Amino acid sequence: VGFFQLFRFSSSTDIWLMFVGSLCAFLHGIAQPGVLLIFGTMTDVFIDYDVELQELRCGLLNIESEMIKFASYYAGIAVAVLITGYIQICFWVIAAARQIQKMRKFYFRRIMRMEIGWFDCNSVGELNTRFSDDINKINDAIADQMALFIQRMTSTICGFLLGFFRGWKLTLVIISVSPLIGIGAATIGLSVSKFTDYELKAYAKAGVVADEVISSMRTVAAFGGEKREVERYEKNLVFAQRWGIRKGIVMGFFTGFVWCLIFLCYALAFWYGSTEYTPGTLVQIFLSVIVGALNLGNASPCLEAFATGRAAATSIFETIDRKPIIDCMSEDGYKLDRIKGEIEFHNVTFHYPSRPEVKILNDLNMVIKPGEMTALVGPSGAGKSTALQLIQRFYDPCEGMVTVDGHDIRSLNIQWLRDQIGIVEQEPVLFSTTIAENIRYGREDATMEDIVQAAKEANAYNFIMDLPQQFDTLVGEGGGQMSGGQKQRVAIARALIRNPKILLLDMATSALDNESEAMVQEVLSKIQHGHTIISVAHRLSTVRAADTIIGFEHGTAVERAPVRRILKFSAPEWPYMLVGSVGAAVNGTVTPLYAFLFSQILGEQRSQINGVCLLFVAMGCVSLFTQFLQGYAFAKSGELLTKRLRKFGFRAMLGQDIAWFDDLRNSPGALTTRLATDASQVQGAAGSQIGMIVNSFTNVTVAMIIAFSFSWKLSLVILCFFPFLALSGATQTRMLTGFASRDKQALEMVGQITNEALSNIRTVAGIGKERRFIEALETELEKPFKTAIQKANIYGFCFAFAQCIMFIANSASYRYGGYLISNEHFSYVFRVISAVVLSATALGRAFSYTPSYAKAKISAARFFQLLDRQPPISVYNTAGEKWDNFQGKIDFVDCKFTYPSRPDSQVLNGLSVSISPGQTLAFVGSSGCGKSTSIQLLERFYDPDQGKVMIDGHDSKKVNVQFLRSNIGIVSQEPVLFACSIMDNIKYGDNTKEIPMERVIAAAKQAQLHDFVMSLPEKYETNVGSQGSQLSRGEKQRIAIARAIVRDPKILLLDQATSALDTESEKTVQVALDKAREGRTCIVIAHRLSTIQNADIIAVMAQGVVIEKGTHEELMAQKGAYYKLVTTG
Ligand SMILES: Nc1ncnc2c1ncn2[C@@H]1O[C@H](COP(=O)(O)OP(=O)(O)OP(=O)(O)O)[C@@H](O)[C@H]1O
Ligand SMILES: Nc1ncnc2c1ncn2[C@@H]1O[C@H](COP(=O)(O)OP(=O)(O)OP(=O)(O)O)[C@@H](O)[C@H]1O
Ligand SMILES: [Mg+2]
Ligand SMILES: [Mg+2]
Repeated sequence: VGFFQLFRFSSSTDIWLMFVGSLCAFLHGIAQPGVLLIFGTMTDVFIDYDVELQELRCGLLNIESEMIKFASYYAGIAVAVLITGYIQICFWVIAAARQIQKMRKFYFRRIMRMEIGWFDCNSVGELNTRFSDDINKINDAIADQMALFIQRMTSTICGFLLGFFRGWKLTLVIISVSPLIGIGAATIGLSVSKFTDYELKAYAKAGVVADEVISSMRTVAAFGGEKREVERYEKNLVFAQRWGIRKGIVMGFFTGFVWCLIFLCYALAFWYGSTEYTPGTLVQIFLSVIVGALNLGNASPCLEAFATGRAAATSIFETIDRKPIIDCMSEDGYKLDRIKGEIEFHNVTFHYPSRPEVKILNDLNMVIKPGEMTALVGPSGAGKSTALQLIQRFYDPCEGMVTVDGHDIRSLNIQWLRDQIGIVEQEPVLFSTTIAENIRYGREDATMEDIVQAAKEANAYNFIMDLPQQFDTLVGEGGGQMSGGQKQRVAIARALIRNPKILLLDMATSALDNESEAMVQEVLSKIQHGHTIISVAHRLSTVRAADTIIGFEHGTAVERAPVRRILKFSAPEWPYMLVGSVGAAVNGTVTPLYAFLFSQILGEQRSQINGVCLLFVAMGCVSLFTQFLQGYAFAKSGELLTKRLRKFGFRAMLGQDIAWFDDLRNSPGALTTRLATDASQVQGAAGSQIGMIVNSFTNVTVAMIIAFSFSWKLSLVILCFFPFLALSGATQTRMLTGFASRDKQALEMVGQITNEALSNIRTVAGIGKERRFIEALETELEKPFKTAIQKANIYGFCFAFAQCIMFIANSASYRYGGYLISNEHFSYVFRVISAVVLSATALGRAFSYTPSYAKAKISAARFFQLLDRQPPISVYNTAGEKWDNFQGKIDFVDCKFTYPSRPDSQVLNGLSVSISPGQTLAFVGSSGCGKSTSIQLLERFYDPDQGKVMIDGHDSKKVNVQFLRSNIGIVSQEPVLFACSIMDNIKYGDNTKEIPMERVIAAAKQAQLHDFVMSLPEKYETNVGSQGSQLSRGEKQRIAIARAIVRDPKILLLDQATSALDTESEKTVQVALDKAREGRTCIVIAHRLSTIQNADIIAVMAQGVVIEKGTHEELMAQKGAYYKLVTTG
């Protein structure tokens, strides 16, 4: 993008701030040539004073009056430089902050406004990484590097034109060589922009990997994939590291080339242009050479910033200006009144944008009557959810048209249309907030009476009146801190609160027991009179009350100490730090050495020109290598340090226990932005900042050494001032840390909000609350704005104070030197001491690196607190009992457990069941009785408070976690997947070693998956999408079963393994699962009692304790709770 398109979000006030700050930066830049002029005048008057002393009109001119005059001039320029520096830094920072805030708001608005298929083709980790890092880089490009670049540019141009205005026919060569510098700068800018593009692509890939791995923590722990994920992260880390070192190399070459050219150019100029000049003119010429070279060399980080900003803004602008095909927030359309509910299909044909080669809907024709219940039935993959989504205008038909009461869906207002549809998805998804808030997302004006009535109708009221925080308990993120049936009932309430006209049910009772199913069916039967209900069913029991049934057959419808820690951590990069330190030490020493040698050389017949030219060429020659060395070494050290930080952080994050991830302050959004941003913040201080610091320190040290080498009374007076500089630096660091302390909480919260919004676009679109999430993001973003406007003042004032106290020190030195001259050859001593102290004037800019220092401090502190934690269940711990012959005998003895997130609610009350090896147990009961909790305890995701579980006579709390986990096969209530092929998803079962193709094929065959995957254009290579969301839920359950089976585990865990695949007209998957459970210990929990018919032992669990136990015949004969559960349906 164009460099001046980065300001496309500016308003009039922003333009005013930029103009005023730029004027102040121009004055600050021209401050230094005034210093050159006064030094030249002082030299002239010094020689004019000592000529008459050499002699002995004359006697009329003294020294003290002019010395006080010079001191007053240095006081005036110091006041001016303080004012101008403060204004420039402050104003540029405000302008940048306002622009960045506006662009972030616009980016999120445009992303939310997009259509569903675009989200199918784009990963949420990509967008999160962009929103976190690329806009930050854009901000870094235009914040204050812009002002510093302007100041250095005006200082260099004025140092050049000093020779033109004062002096003549000596600056003929800078005009000759400037275009070469221009082309060099342009080419290096293009190169580093390309390298930046590659670097951000690599970091975006790494961000996607981290997001998926962190959001799939239970699965990645169950199947032991930590090593695979750390390697997967490290690959992208290595790629980005290579691009970063290339950037450092090219930049270091640019800086060294600039220095060497400049010095070589002026050496040749002094060689030939000599063929009149007072010594003061020579003095100011030599020092103008240095000011030009130094500021030109120091401008390079600004060029880095601008090119990185353009490269980063490319993709952000491309996303921001895209026009979506289907706009959920557009006004255009029609809003009819008095809808009846008749919806028809007309020869509809559809293919997903992700798989365009598959015809999923093929010439469909169905009619849905008003005020009736119509049930859709068919096998898995028959395109029922596709029609369900096409009704909502999630997509558009390729051919054909679906009408609502005789009107094309495309011709109606999308907001009004979607505000009349009540949807329950196959897997209800809740947002991390209270229960009443989650239910109220259906209708914002819903009162507490409305919420409680919706909960009562949804058969959810009792289980939330049995909670400690009734209606105010946090459901957790994604509703994870909830049971499946409870989550489903909350979703039913959220759907029914709106009182919709088109009520839509996608397996509305999948995770419900028969009693709650009966209650919900009674409510639906009461409601059925008015609204038109469309529900997909797999069982005839719910079909009993449906008026018409439509069958789907493959797309056709037929009716009926952080600093010390960092220093120790960065030990491996010691040689690069050593070489960079040596190079920057030489670079610091060369300047005062030049001042001394030049001042010596001046005080013109023989060999003086040869000496001058030889010195110039030697300095250019040395400076090229040393500047290159400094830049390259420090860039390499920073890159390696950040790579190691990211790798170790991801490893430590993966090594934590499941209760740590259940913390409400440990969300994947927060952890992802933490991992993405802490390393970058540390980089911003561990890069070339250290090289600049050591360069400046070596400069000041050498300058003071050779100042004290001549007269100690003036050098002491000069050294008297530096405590003020140290105090200013410390104060800035203190306030910066104070602000960053809460800046990081604000950043984590905005990251959590944006990830929760992006990851569940389908749910947010279904309920239609697009505005609420954008408003919440803006509200959470408004918090750091005040902090930013407050830190701008601190930064500007500290920078200005340092630069001002330097000139104060110079004026005081002039006054005291005048006193020493008048009171007590001292003119020569003062000349050389002033020369070196002026050559040592620009080293005090140690406040450019300070604003990043506090960020690095806080980030490193938090990183080490995360790194040094000891989990209660350490999966990286190699200590624990192991026995060679495993048998899979499991028994609970008086197991009790309470969730750490809900300490006032005990879930398990003395669980005690036993299983002999080779037997299966069926856990039956109501929803939320702790059935999945026992499985979590078995998988050592948690540990019982009192009581214990024994595996083959070994207490579970002393057996190795990896060893135990290798012997278990688990399927979850809501299985999850990774965004890769079906093949790799199956291969994930055994992560220790590769498994042959034959085993995968066999597992797929026994999982009833081979035919469907054979039907795909890519057989076993098709991408499944993020979380495996680009498949119907039946095939997700089937791939989960295949992945569990492929391990051949001694313990097999089945949690509602037939929830989605429920077509019971054929006895095939039942035989498949029976053969799977053959010959091994299995625990199978299922709310449908026909599939657990043949279990050896059936345990009925109520309120965390087992109340019945036996086989099917004894439990049936006892007429207990099992008889009522069976006979109720
Ligand atoms: N986003 C997507 N990208 C590609 N293919 C998809 C996507 N969503 C669904 N499909 C495919 O569409 C077909 C039917 O999906 P759909 O979810 O409508 O089936 P279904 O009859 O509702 O199944 P189930 O009974 O398992 O819920 C399947 O082949 C599935 O893989
Ligand atoms: N991570 C969690 N943190 C806190 N409470 C939880 C958590 N997971 C579940 N619960 C609660 O513990 C109780 C039992 O949960 P569990 O998931 O074990 O039930 P379940 O018997 O398997 O139910 P269902 O048949 O609905 O799946 C419920 O009240 C549920 O809301
Ligand atoms: Mg479905
Ligand atoms: Mg469960």
